[PDB]
Amino acid sequence: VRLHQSAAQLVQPGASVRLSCTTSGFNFKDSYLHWVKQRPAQGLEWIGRIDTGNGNVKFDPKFQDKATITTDIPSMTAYLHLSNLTSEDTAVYYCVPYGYGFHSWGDGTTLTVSSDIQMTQSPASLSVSVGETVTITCRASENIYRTLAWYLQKQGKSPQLLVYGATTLADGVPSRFSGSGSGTQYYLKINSLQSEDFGTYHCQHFWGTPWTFGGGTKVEIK
Amino acid sequence: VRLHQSAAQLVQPGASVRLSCTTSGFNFKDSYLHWVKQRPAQGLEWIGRIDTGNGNVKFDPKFQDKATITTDIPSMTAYLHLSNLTSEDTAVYYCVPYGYGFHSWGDGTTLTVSSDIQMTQSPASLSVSVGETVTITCRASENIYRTLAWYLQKQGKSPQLLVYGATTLADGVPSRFSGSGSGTQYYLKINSLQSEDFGTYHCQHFWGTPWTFGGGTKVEIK
Amino acid sequence: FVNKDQIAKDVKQFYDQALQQAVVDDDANNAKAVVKTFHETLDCCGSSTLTALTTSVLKNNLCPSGSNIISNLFKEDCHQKIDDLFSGKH
Amino acid sequence: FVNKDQIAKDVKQFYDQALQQAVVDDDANNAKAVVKTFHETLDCCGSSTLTALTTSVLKNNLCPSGSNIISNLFKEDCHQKIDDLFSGKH
Repeated sequence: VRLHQSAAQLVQPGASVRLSCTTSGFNFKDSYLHWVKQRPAQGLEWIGRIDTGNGNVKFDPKFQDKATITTDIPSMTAYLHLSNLTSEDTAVYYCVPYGYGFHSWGDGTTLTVSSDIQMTQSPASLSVSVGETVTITCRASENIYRTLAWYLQKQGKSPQLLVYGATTLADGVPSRFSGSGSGTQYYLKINSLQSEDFGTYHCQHFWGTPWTFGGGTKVEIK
Repeated sequence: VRLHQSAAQLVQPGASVRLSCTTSGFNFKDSYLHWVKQRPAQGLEWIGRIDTGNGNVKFDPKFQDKATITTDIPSMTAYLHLSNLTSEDTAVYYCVPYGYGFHSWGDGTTLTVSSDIQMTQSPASLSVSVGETVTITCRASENIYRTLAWYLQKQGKSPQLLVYGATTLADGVPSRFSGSGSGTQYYLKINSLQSEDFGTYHCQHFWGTPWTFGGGTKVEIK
Repeated sequence: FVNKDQIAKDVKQFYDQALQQAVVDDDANNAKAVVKTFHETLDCCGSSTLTALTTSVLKNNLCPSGSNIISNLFKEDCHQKIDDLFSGKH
Repeated sequence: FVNKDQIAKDVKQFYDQALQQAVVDDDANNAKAVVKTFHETLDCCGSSTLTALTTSVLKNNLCPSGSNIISNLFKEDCHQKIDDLFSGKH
């Protein structure tokens, strides 16, 4: 019973919005709350982050003046304020708490506006049949010191945390999933692939800021 | 997989012994290791304690010069050194870690030598049949601030931790067990008494030193 | 006349004193009684200003009844709970 | 000539410096790389002498891979692990 996210908002270019994220079960008071943008039919993009400890906020240069992050500590709430809205702001906004381990993202908030370490994910697409053993690869441009995560994203749903750190299986995740790797090269092996584990696999590093994602790996039955 | 205790020792009056206790899974390095004496056909008696933080040791006046406590931090081991052994030292010696919550005791070490807050447990004896609801009571001489525990002792076995604090059910303990109480009065209710929960029930406070125990409550089928 | 800010500053300091004395050893004393009371009454444990005591606070089981070590490590700061009392927020 | 006690004192101090710099923020820098290396190499996390940093150390995920928050909160002190290295105990 972690993250609670605010409802959908349909708007026109030029408007200003506030997306919200409520924690519970986390040390929200002295933590890092990040926001991740996901453009429809496009990849994951890190927006910015607040350190609720000192109140420091950081943004990806593109969101520098438009985006804003504020917190409401007693209600354990994070706010992402977006101004001068345009079509390129039409996306899903995920809230990500980070710090006393690694956490699952919020379900996401859909906003519709109508009128540095590089990750290398391999393969891009994978055509496999049930029971097969698959091995996805993620390569960082620098030593990320095993601060990586593997996620499984099913169409129109929030990325499901599979493995945190390099090797640690997230609670409730089947044993058939195995993370391995060090320094710059990491791997995710899926033993005896099943039907309920088809979609897009994403890797991510958490070694500083900005957070970056792998291209994705699309697993599908032929 | 917590406490590991040293094997039995048969000896004659005048000898000197060392009983040992190895932790694992506990912050042995900056904790409290207590030793509890249990005389055959007699009650629980607190011997003394070491604070592995500062190396301070405290003893019940009776054990002041005979007993000794030392630690081996890297192996996470506690030693109780007993000298000038006599018949009244023939007992089971339990090792009790305390500090980052409340813990189950060691299985015990049998030593055989052959040639302040007062607790009030009620009732002393209880003759009941399966399915009955029982309510044991423990009264402290002073406010013990809910730092109490309920244990179930089955013949020739180490006291099994049922409830810690006043109300908290120890992991693996059936739901049918319920601790309640505050300030000076505490209670343990056993809902729908079963066969596997017959024996002696003990209460204990952990509000400072020395640790003291209730008279015991013997539950039996008639 | 007692000022909101001065009274809030003193309760926090009185608390800091109590917590400093409570973690020294396992001896049942008033400081522990006082710390256990503040923690229960305000639903908090330790202070941000006295982070050097957190482990000691856990070691002495000074946080309220019911919550585990992780909940108590991440429990609400007592200085903040003291501020909310004197300002009427809760 | 390098004395056992002086060298052990300096590695501990070098470590303390690194840990102090590492907890300041979430920025990937050498101090974090150095702290993450010491922790992994010696199988430890933080120091007893720098208890005021433990929560911050956890907040920045600076303890080794595999172990949870409780294991890391109660992990072996790095100053002791440094002492064992220079004295040949392990």
